[PDB]
Amino acid sequence: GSMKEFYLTVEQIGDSIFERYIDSNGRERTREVEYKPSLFAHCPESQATKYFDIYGKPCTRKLFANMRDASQWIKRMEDIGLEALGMDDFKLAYLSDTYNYEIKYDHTKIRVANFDIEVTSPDGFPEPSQAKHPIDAITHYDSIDDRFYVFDLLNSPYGNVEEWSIEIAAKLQEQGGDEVPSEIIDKIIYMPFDNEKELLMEYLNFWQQKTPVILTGWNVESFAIPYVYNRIKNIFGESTAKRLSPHRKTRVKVIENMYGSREIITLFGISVLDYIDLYKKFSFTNQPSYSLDYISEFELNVGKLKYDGPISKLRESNHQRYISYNIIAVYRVLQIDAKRQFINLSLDMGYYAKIQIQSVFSPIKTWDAIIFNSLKEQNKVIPQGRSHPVQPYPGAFVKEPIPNRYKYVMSFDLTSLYPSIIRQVNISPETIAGTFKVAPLHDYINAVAERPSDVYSCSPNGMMYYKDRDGVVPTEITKVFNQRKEHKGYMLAAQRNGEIIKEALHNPNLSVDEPLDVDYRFDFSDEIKEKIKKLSAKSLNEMLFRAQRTEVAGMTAQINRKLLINSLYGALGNVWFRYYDLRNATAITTFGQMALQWIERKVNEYLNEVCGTEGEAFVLYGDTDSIYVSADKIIDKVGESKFRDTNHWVDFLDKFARERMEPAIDRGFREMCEYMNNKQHLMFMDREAIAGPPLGSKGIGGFWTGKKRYALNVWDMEGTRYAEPKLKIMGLETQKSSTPKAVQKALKECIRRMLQEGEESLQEYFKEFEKEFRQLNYISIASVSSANNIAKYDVGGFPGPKCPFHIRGILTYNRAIKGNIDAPQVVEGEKVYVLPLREGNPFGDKCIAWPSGTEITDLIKDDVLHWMDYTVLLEKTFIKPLEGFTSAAKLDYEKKASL
Amino acid sequence: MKEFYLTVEQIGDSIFERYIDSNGRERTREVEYKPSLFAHCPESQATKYFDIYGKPCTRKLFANMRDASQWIKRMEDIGLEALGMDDFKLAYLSDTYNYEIKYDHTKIRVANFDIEVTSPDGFPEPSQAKHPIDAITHYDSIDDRFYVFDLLNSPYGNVEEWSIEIAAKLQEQGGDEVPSEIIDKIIYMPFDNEKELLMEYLNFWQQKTPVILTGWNVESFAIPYVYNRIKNIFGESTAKRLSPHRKTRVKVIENMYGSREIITLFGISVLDYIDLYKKFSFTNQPSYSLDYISEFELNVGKLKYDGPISKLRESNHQRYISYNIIAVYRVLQIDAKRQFINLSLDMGYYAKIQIQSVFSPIKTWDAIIFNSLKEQNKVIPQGRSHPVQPYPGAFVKEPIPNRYKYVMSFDLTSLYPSIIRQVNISPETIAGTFKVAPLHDYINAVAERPSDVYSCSPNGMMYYKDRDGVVPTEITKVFNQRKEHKGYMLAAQRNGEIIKEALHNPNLSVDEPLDVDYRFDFSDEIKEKIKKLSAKSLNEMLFRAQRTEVAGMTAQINRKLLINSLYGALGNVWFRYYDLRNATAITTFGQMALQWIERKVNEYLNEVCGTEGEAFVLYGDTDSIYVSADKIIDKVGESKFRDTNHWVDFLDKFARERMEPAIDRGFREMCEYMNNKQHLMFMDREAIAGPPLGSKGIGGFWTGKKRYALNVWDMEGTRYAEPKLKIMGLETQKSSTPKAVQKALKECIRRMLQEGEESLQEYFKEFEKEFRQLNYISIASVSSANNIAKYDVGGFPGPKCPFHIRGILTYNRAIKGNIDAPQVVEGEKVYVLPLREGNPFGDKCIAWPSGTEITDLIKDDVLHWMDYTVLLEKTFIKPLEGFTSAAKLDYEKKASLFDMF
DNA sequence: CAAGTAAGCAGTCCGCTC
DNA sequence: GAGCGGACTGCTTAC
DNA sequence: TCAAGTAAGCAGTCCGCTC
DNA sequence: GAGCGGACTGCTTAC
Ligand SMILES: O=c1ccn([C@H]2C[C@H](O)[C@@H](COP(=O)(O)NP(=O)(O)OP(=O)(O)O)O2)c(=O)[nH]1
Ligand SMILES: Nc1nc2c(ncn2[C@@H]2O[C@H](COP(=O)(O)O)[C@@H](O)[C@H]2O)c(=O)[nH]1
Ligand SMILES: Nc1nc2c(ncn2[C@@H]2O[C@H](COP(=O)(O)O)[C@@H](O)[C@H]2O)c(=O)[nH]1
Ligand SMILES: [Ca+2]
Ligand SMILES: [Ca+2]
Ligand SMILES: [Mg+2]
Repeated sequence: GSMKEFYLTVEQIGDSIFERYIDSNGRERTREVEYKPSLFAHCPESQATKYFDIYGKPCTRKLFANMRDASQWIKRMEDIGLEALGMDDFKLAYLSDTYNYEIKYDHTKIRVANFDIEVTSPDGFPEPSQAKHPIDAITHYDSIDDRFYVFDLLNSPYGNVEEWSIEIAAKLQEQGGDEVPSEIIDKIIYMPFDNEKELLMEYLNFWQQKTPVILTGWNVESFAIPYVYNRIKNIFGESTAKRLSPHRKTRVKVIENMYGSREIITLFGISVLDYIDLYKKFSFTNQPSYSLDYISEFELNVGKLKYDGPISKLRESNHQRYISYNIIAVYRVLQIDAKRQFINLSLDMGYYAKIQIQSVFSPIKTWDAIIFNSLKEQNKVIPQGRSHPVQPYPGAFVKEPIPNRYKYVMSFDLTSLYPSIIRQVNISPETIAGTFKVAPLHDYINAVAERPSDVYSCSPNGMMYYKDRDGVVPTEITKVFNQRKEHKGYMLAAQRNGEIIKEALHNPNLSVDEPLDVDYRFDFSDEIKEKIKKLSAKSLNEMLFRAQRTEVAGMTAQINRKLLINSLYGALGNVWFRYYDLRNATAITTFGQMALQWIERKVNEYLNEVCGTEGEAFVLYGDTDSIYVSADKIIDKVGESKFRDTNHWVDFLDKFARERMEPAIDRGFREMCEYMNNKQHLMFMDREAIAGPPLGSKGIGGFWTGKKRYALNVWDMEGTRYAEPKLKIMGLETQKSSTPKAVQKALKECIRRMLQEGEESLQEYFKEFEKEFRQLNYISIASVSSANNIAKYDVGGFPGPKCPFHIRGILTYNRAIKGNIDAPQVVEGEKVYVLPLREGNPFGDKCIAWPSGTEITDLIKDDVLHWMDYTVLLEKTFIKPLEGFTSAAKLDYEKKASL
Repeated sequence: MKEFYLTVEQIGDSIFERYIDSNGRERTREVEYKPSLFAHCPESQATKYFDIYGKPCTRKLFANMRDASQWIKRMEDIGLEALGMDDFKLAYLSDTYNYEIKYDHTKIRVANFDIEVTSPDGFPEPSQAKHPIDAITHYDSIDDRFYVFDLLNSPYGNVEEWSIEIAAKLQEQGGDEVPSEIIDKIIYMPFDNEKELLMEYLNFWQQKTPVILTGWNVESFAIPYVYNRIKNIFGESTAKRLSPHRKTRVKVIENMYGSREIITLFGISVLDYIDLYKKFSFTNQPSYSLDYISEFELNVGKLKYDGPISKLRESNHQRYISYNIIAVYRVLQIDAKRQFINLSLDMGYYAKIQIQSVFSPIKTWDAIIFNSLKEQNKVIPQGRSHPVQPYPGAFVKEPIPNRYKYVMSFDLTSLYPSIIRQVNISPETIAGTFKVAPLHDYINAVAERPSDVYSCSPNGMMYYKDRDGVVPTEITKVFNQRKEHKGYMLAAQRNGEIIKEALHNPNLSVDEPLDVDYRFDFSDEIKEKIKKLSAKSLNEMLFRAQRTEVAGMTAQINRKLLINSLYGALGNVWFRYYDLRNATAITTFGQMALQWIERKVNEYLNEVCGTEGEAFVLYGDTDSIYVSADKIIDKVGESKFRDTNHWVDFLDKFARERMEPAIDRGFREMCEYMNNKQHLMFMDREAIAGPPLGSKGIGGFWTGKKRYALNVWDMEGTRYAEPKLKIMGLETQKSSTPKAVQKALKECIRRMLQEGEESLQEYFKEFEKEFRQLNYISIASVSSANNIAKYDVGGFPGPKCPFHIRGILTYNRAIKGNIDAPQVVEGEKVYVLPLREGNPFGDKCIAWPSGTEITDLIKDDVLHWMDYTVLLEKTFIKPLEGFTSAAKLDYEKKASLFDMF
């Protein structure tokens, strides 16, 4: 045929590679291949051939008859103390050999399955490890069929019920409907069942015919998959359960972390990407709850499906709603992926690197595969992975700021610093050239230490690198970095475009039209800008949605390519990385420290010079690769009173940054490259934030409380001129998932008023929030914490020594729900709401905690509401942080007592 | 006399010390000890103080100890080394006791107590102490009395008083059989209520406050249970009266699998005898129950009783209390034998540490070295951080599995301490590095000479010869002190046979014991004056003779443990003097030395026997070579010998006169090659092994590394009346192997080595026939039980569940809902039995706590559904197949008609 | 489960000042 | 006795 | 298993492979 | 289904 072939899944099972793939005729195929791998040994110079290790030292290829021999050869070589070289993960070698080209994949041919089960349980949480309760609903969406297959148990030990009606389902809540979105109604294939055996046999047969390649859902890896597997195992036997693998192989793998161990089913020939796990790695959020209800609301702004009574009883109560719920749960994940596009990101990284798609969770595995593939094309031979001891190594510099208001601020930030350092210095395992005598870092920062080398590219940690060779790490990181730049470009264009539409919405023309057909990844032409100011509110609001969805797509693509390249840096400091080397890891961080503090000096020198001052500190702060510059003296040299409005002084500072500061900064960094004799100048420092108060207001513009704790009123970020000023808040309690939701909102308004409006406005809102606090929903004002090691501090159900406050809260909960089976149980390693309790409370302790994202069981709710300590809660979560902000910013959130 | 500390603690800025004063009276003092640490100087300010690298240091006296510790952090942040003893109570001890401490154990209050706690609802967790203490027995070393506290009334029993006369009687005369030697040492005290009992004991504790506190599980059970039980009634401050500094604290003991809690009683030294036993016994026991260790050590039986322990006090309060008393006595009997308390006192006072710190070689050795360096106005380096990582260890030759008829073994003397001294290894004696040939090239002496200037190890490390290392120096002094104190012990032995040959017909007179030193051979003056003494005054002179002997032994055992301890510390990141390159210099030097002298011995024997490239060295491990003597015996004829002693004499003569000089020459060449500071690779002949002359015995066999058996006639010049089996590694040696299978396999080996294949085949039949009639405990396997919970999946085995843990889960299901049923303890050991298919327990094995009978609830069913066939095959036949395969014989003449069925 | 370090605040324990 | 600060754990950010 | 070290054996589980 | 051996965990030696 005329289609390029690409793998779907791959496994090693003994001496066979089992591959699912799409063939030249674009059909799904499977094949068992007795892969003949090759490894490599350091040979003498005379025996030379086309194969050299990364240091250029020659190797002979050793072809093996099968894979189990190769692995044995490695163990034997490890006894002799001789290095066994090459790709020891044979299915990477196979993927590499079979697909010796850039893979173009067609996602319309990749079966992506999306499923959720319901298990009615009278006696608490149905543990998937023993699946002792009937499965009474499955919904399974298939991306090739674009259908929702619904499987519905009518008869179970916990009730006989009637068929679900798609007719009822479609309707609105009011006329007994379930509000199943109408755009999936014609995509639902319903199948009822008299017994569970029939339901399960039907789903397995169905699974044989529509075998997922990508399997996803919410908590599918930890609940649904193990629960279905063991439910089928317990009824029919193990052999029948293993039909969930198209190669009939499963492992009951033990996943370990620092607080215990859990069980997961590996289905060989399937790629499980649990969406909860994609969300945690790729979303760059930290959420107080990871329930689908909660993530659905945050991402889609779509509310919970309400239901009366406990989940354990919904089926008897309203099976019609039970089944609709199951169906929408599946849809929710598809909605979330449409927005975030984590499946597309996964496929993209998994095919770029030639790895199993689930290996996108592991940057070590992704990069091992990329660097392997890269070295193999040059007939070069990767090192044996070695054992190394974990030990600390130093990281970034963070300047101690003077706690203060800062009125006018411009920030600058190095482009992809650590990847840029890797490229600039030529930092690679095989580019190490030697070392030099290390002066103190201060001496390099101030340029009074002797030039390290006239021959080699240097870091100030004393490492020297060849300028005449290209390192594999520089080469391969450059490629991913360029992708990241391309996608960031699209993101910022989408961002700029959004503000134009936002601006056009202020004066919406009352007309009837349609959205304009544009690509949001590129700055609107003057022409399109003209046609936008003649649109209706309806048409503009649809275009704003399309822009923001384009920005989110850019954000996912760019920030996760940045994670991958930053994770190659990190991989250098991870003992399990093939190319682990603390000299190279600390070459990067130590260079970074010099670069930041070097450019701090250079910017101070330059601004003293423009402002006719001496030894003034203009750089008030920086962290890792950022500087924050006080612009007060720049504004004052013009005279604040000559500016027409805010956008006038913003324009001026924008021009000053670009035309005066950027050239000075590049001069500074070119001199630093020369001092270190680096391969390429790549220390590029873009203007980010222009921040200050609205002109003529008593806003303070910004404050720092200390390291990693500040707020700026931002008018322009990285060339995006905002319709309305945006708060950039880093580190403060507004940004922390542990801070109660209502208090996040309260503190942010406190900050907005401080920066924008000033002390009197702040003092006005403080009084306001104090008044409405005790009438706020109890969940909205509860603290959140992760609960680790509940058992370490559980001493016959009471706090042991050094018991953390949130753990105390959980022990208090556990005591109060003892011998109530249907009470919701706190899960080790998950998150809890926390409330303090007034002295004299019935729970016998000073706080209580319950599972985050839930109402507290009705058994105890009323007593909790009655004994909530509102005074301590307000003091701890609101007033204490606010006192931190206001002491920093040198104003008051209240006037003290006056008779 | 001279003043010695009892206990010491840092509480903030106050050292609290209990001590004996010059009058011999127990005292306390709080002290605001002003510590001193040290910093690096430029030459200008140099004074008497130098760090171990020589470089000069300023003393920095602090007002309190907390600013010294803060200064440390200040200095750390700065990246400046802060020299000297960070453990301030050691510096104090050093300052306060600047002389060899002479201690008097009759002035040290050693208490050991045991409590009983009647409980219906299973094990009474000490962390909650939710049941009445209904018995305590508390022996005091100074009073020589057992104080019995006996609760007469409780929620579980209103019972009568305990009769010391019914106690004394024999178990036939309705008695408890309480030893007669203690009956007149018991101070009984019944109580009508527990608060009364508890208050008195707390007040009795207040007079007679333990310095050394011991017992069996006192640390993990008895102490916390007494503490918390008193807290929970009388409140915290009252419970803190168990510290004589009213300062107590709850400690978090963390291991690889979870954590427990103990009560640190500040101002008491707790040496739980279970923990002393584990550390100092160098056994591995299938159980560490008092009852099991008592049986093993003393041969004293099992304190017996009917029904559960929860219903003993009610059923037979009279036996209950006797049990409680005899429990405490058992531990005294055990310490009478092993003397671990006295050894502990000796080492602590030697090192000038808390006595409880003898548990730690790192602490003990840090203190010893600090005190010596202080004396030379030198300054210990700061504790530094090092990444936990492996380093290479001993060499072990791969043996050819075979019978080996005639074997002679040679062992290097204290190898690792000797390499440290030989190569002068210390952090401050590191001088540089060299190009490293493969180890084989150093073994074969074809590698080029590392250095002409520095003492070398072949891991590439080079050391100054022109100075003595801190570590070498210190080890040499403890070596020298061992010799010192064994001399003293033997001189006091020889002096004690004099006095006991002057007691023959003692001059009936009125004299007084001579004021003599017993650590030296009596001058002929004293020998004369000793005969003209009375019986009284001789017998006192012999009591002092023998206490000089016991003290000499205690001290030299002490020194030996320290010598063998030190290498361990050197390999541990938390050791001040830890260096990785130093660790692997020690061990790689050891590898060379063994394989060097293997080459040398092979070369010499080939020359002596007129052969070439014959392998004489069949095996070696770390510090040992085993030499095949067959060809040596064949020079003279096997037939030419009169008896076994003749050829043993012959090999003893040949080793000492021929092989040892050849070995000394070998090791001398090696010393020059590595340019070492002194030659200390000394290799004594150890075993001579073979069959009885004219027998069909095979003499010995190897199955592999760390698995062999020798019939030994002579060890280090001691000629045995009867041959002794030296068995290493084999299942006879392993605590996991059933007691009865240990004995059977040993008799199998004995017959193989001494008698031959047919004798083996005769015994095999006999043990097979008797196996099914043996007691179930005697044929049960033993295993430690770690991570039970990990593999427990709703009461059933999880993935990769180990066999013994499957056994524990079977037991748990079987005793579920029986609260009075004995529970398996996480980290403790279990008996394991396989079960025949279709058994009611629902699995293929069961496990229960070791050193116990399995609970009567299930005992009958286990006995019925025991799989004897699987048991015999796994524990006995499979290992025997290993031995006989290696030795190239068979435990059966042929396969049975049944096996060919 | 899945690359890295720097560093903030909440809370416990405990000894010190007040 | 109350309040504080240092040494610590636990959690959660910023980069 | 609070409290020195590494080398290396066997029992048993999982699993592929061969009979 | 049983047996073997390799890759692993668990345990217990030797020194
Ligand atoms: O998760 C992270 C974030 C940052 N870092 C390090 C390396 C990286 O270069 C730097 C991040 O600084 P920024 O957050 O400003 N991002 P970066 O400079 O990489 O890229 P850019 O500024 O172009 O977005 O800190 C990590 O190692 N891991
Ligand atoms: N060049 C190279 N080939 C490797 C390495 N590890 C495994 N191989 C395998 O060795 C073979 C190389 O043969 P070639 O591609 O030159 O015909 C392929 O099967 C490839 O997967 C490695 O590190 N370098
Ligand atoms: N010599 C020495 N004394 C130390 C060291 N660490 C702490 N010290 C203490 O410093 C003081 C020195 O007093 P000196 O021995 O000079 O009379 C003593 O109290 C001693 O305990 C050390 O490393 N060397
Ligand atoms: Ca940056
Ligand atoms: Ca047959
Ligand atoms: Mg027989």
